[PDB]
Amino acid sequence: SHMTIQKVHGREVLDSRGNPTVEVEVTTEKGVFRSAVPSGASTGVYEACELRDGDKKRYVGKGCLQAVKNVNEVIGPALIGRDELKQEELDTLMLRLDGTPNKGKLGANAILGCSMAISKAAAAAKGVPLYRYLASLAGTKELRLPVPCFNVINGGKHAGNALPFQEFMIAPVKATSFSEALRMGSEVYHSLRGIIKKKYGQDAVNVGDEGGFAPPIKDINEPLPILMEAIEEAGHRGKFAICMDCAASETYDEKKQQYNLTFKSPEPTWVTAEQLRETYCKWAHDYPIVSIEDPYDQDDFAGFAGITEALKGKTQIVGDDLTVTNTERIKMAIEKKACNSLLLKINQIGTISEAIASSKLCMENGWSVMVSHRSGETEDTYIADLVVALGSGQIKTGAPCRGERTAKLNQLLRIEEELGAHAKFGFPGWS
Amino acid sequence: SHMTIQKVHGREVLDSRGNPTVEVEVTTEKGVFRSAVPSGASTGVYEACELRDGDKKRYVGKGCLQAVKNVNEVIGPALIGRDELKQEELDTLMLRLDGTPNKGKLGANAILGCSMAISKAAAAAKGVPLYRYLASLAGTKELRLPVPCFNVINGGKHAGNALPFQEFMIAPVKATSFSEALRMGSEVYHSLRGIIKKKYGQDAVNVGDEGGFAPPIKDINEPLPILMEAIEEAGHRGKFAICMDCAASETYDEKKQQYNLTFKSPEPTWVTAEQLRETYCKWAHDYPIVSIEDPYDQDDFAGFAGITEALKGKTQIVGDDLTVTNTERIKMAIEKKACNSLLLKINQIGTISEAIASSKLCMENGWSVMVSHRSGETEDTYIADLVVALGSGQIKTGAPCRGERTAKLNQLLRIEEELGAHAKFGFPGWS
Ligand SMILES: [Zn+2]
Ligand SMILES: [Zn+2]
Ligand SMILES: [Zn+2]
Ligand SMILES: [Zn+2]
Repeated sequence: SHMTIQKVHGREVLDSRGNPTVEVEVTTEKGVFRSAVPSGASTGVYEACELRDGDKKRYVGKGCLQAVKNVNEVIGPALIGRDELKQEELDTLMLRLDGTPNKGKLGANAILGCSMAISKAAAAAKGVPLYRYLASLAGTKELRLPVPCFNVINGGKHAGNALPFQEFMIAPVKATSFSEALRMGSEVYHSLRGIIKKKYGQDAVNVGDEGGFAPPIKDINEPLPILMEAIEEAGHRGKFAICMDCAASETYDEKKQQYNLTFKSPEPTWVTAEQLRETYCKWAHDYPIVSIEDPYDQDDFAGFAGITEALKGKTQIVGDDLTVTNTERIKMAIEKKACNSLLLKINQIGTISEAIASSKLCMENGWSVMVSHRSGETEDTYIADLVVALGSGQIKTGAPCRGERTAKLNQLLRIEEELGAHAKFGFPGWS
Repeated sequence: SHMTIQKVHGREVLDSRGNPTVEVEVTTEKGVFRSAVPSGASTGVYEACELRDGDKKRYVGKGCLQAVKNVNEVIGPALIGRDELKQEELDTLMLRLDGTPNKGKLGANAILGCSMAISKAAAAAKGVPLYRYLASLAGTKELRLPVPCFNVINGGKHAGNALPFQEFMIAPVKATSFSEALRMGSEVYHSLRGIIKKKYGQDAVNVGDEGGFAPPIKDINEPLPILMEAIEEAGHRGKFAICMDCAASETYDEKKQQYNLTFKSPEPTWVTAEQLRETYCKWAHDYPIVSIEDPYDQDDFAGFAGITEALKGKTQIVGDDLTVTNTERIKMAIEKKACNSLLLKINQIGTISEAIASSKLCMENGWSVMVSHRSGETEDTYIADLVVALGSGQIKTGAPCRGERTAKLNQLLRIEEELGAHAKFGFPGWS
């Protein structure tokens, strides 16, 4: 009877780039449950509304005071006295309280932290860790520790360099435990620093938004041999796969219908999609490239489809800006066989219930699901419990560097330890 | 009666550079209390022992399995059934269990996380937040939110550049609240990115270990005008002071008795201490330089003393590698008037009780105390509660960038909010 939501409180906190974001605390008799909202830099146009203040006098327009106010004065008062166990009911209340398709009234950033923190309070009421609670909500038959995909050379909007494509990842697919995966990842990362420093010098080993090295590289092919060399030097030959996120929307010009591979440089380098596919097929034959995210513009369903079929069985194609963790956009991707993997970003959609529905839809149609961070992260570790709960076997959450990335990896170590040596690890299709 | 320590468990986790460190959980009836140990790169020779495995097959010798084992098999079993409220008694037990001056048997890294987590479990038993509990332990008369000293241009061992000196900091000394201080810090940080990128180009805006920019700067004077320009452009002229950490030990050659200002470069640049003092006095007259940490080698008590007196009243001189948070080394610094400020690093000494004794000794003799992170940090936020509890008014915990830095700043926002608008902010001598 006294087992309901007692208090809801939002505040403005800083993310890992130093920009304001929203954090929410749900207080019950079982404690104070705290969830912070991440923020993207390379954001799809179809993402749910991230609500900013636009006051040029605070954080040059990036304050989240309005979203915080919406938590404190609108959403909070509606949740007091409510049964936190009713995830779908409460998520649906919050959708209706908003009343708009994109969460543009209240903000996906106001709503999401409430959604998240409600589920923490509920897990606690059930007497189970978050990952167990969410796996019941998602109807997951089998927990697993995922293979981490470590963005170790950073480009695009996440890094100070000419490099046009955003993410060059290494994934220890042949590890047999999360423990071993994390150590192998870290070990290759440390070898990679020496390789980059020798090749490009001292000034090349500083880090991007996601903890990856940001070398002075322009050419999109150039990182790949450096990744293989790092893998080998660490003692891990044969044990790794490569994952790519091109984030190609960031380079696309809609009026020219072409991709600028030097958009962060003075002169432009225009490239057709048919010249992009030549490059991708060449990646996939040359390297253990098991995943390619956003190989095309977020509305190029045809390019997406073409490359999903030409690489079927070798290389999964991941919708991120394409799908934006949204069942409507997913349904279009399914219909056109545009891709075969979902990048799941809770803040692309804005409720836990919706993000879970997105995962179930995609896995029912045979896709994989890679739970993801945003490039602007916090100390929050929700996505660690979330990927385990969904049983998907794939997470990208950064290089093994920078606390807003390592916090997630460490939370995965804790979950691992709780589940014991019988706990499943990895993505079966890559193992 | 059932109010004792129930379980103690250590594990290996990753720090913000991706290196292993120790984390400890103390379980009581009131919950699971978790504390992780930080790690330095520019470590004084007088620091308590950080115990590593030296197995070149795991993390090229950097594993903390032995320290974790010492927690799990030696320290843990001794704490079960003990009253967590007895901080000094338990800290002293752990010192005796070690039995060596430097904590070289068990490891300062094994001991410290136990110390920390015991105090969290105790705060919980007392029914008060950590900062309140620690302020009672320290006998603090007045809580305060500190002015943060944001290391925004990174050099030395924390960055990929020629820059020999380690830390160039900005401190919003004229803010009237922690909220405003953090926002001003972030705002100047964002202006600074544009200034560096325009001057040095795109490749210059990637970040060092502590979230500061790592531009291609060699000259130790060159960051200072760039800091002033950033302060001004953000709208904050007159509101900031500069804090320096030279970490000069890292450049010192004992055999030559000189400082190499190009030790990360092919050719050496040898400089006398009398040429270093010329530079410091010039800094202090030219800029609002309110703090200079480790201006000399960790054993140059004479250089330290000379510059403490020549800059008395303008610029505090901070012992870090000099003092290593150790009452023995502090007593020598007091005797020679070597410095007038302590950089307090809990893991330089290895118990909470000792770190507190160090703070009280220094403040009783009239010094300031700047609570500090290490360059290898975690998601742990202990030092946020610690600086508030000690009432010292000064913290350095990184640029407002990278989650292992922003986690501390955000925890300071939470404490601020708990204490209300009557809560004291800042270092009175700088306000
Ligand atoms: Zn993106
Ligand atoms: Zn993406
Ligand atoms: Zn140091
Ligand atoms: Zn220092």
